[PDB]
Amino acid sequence: EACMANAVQFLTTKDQAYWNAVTAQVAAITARANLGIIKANFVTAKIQAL
Amino acid sequence: ATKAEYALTKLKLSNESVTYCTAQYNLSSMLPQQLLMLKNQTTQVAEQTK
Repeated sequence: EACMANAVQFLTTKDQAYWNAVTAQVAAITARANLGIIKANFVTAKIQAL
Repeated sequence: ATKAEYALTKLKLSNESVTYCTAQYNLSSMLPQQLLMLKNQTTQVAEQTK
């Protein structure tokens, strides 16, 4: 019964953990791309003050 | 584009400055001279009436 109980728990969540990691990886790449926009906007803020 | 627009606003001060000097000259010189012109015309109308 112990093996059967864990088999259902493992199988259901086996794929959920993988795709959560994939989503985090994509967000990290997207955040890095948005970092360049922040640097560009930093110069824009300085110009707007003038 | 913001930097270019900043230069345009900065350069616009020159037009406002010369406009103030132009208006000041008109009040100090042109307007009093026109008043003398109108007074002489007023006298001429009476003479033509005579």
